Amino acid sequence: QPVLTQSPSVSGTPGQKVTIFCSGSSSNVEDNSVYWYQQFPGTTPKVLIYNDDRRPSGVPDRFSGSKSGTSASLAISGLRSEDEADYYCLSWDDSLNGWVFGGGTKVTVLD
Amino acid sequence: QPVLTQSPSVSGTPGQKVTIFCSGSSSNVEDNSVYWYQQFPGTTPKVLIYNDDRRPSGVPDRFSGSKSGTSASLAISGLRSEDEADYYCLSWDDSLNGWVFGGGTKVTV
Ligand SMILES: CN1/C(=C/C=C/c2cc[n+](CCCS(=O)(=O)O)c3ccccc23)C(C)(C)c2ccccc21
Repeated sequence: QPVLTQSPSVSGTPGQKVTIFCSGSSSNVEDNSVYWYQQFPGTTPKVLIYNDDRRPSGVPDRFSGSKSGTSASLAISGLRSEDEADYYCLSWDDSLNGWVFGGGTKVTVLD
Repeated sequence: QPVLTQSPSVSGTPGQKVTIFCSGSSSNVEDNSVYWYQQFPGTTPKVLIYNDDRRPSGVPDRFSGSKSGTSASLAISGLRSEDEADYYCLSWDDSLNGWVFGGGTKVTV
């Protein structure tokens, strides 16, 4: 099982602001840099957020990240159809001494 | 076992320029971004290199990374007892559809 907890699936319509969550513990999320990535089926992930809240140049400005204690979050401010994908969080874990991951949150853009 | 190949260890003495190697395949190292991190004992890892050869701000120009074909390397110019950590490469792998890692190169000064 993934050591970090993400809700498996979220829906929304274009334009809606949706935030997804990544819950960990004192020995991971709380403690350590959190990274988020976006994965479409069959292709290489795109890093959306590194070091908790930093957005690479080239990632659309509607994506932002932050960390509140044992919980990290990724906000998508104005969902687009092209945002339908699987979103993962990860960080180092002090107690397992290696990388830990959420199980991914699949975002569906409806209408 | 780690999918990328690294020397399990590499001893050295202050002053000299060491090089850590990381070999993989066309579906990982060649076709994907390589990252390097450094892990001191009981300390959170620091990324020294992203996208093959770029340094995060706050990382001494004295680490450099690069790659050719299916292998990557991190050159540590001008050692220090401070640089005594375990150094790791990683990248996405298209064939496994997942992340792959080197086994780490424990540097000794
Ligand atoms: C540790 N780690 C990872 C780190 C990724 C780090 C960074 C990814 C992208 N940028 C680019 C932003 C600058 S720019 O490109 O906008 O100029 C960075 C910049 C500075 C430091 C780190 C990064 C990934 C790869 C997430 C990963 C995956 C699996 C396990 C571990 C693991």
